[PDB]
Amino acid sequence: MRLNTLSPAEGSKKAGKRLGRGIGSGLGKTGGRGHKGQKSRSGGGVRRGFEGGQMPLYRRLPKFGFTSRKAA
RNA sequence: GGUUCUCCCCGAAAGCUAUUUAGGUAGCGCCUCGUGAAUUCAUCUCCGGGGGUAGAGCACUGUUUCGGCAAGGGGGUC
Ligand SMILES: [Mg+2]
Ligand SMILES: [Mg+2]
Ligand SMILES: [Mg+2]
Ligand SMILES: [Mg+2]
Ligand SMILES: [Mg+2]
Ligand SMILES: [Mg+2]
Repeated sequence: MRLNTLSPAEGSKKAGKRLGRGIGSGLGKTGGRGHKGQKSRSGGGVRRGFEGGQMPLYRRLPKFGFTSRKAA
């Protein structure tokens, strides 16, 4: 038991993805984003619930019920 | 437009549906990793099924040529 002898348990520390650092890594160039499109752009991607322009599920279905206040 | 070290295993898609949508995006289809579950799945042989395509045919719906039998029209007589 010395400060240069302690070791973490196996599996506790995983490394972490580093994108854009060469071919050998497997995440070089595009960095896992594919080619072009909105999802490849910095800060790109659509908001939660967006399904294209199709009326989303949470707006296609009717609202129902009321909150009690006595239940609280 | 560009995205910087190495080796090992697996390995796509360019389709459908929707979209002020059409070089974008979403669910599903196809890839990967993990966990469960049954001869679960595939090939062949035998058995049980439903077809209406190829081909053919001309009863039907249409189309077509020749012959026979011929109403019945057209034209004169009146
Ligand atoms: Mg790759
Ligand atoms: Mg590019
Ligand atoms: Mg493209
Ligand atoms: Mg993309
Ligand atoms: Mg392979
Ligand atoms: Mg035929």
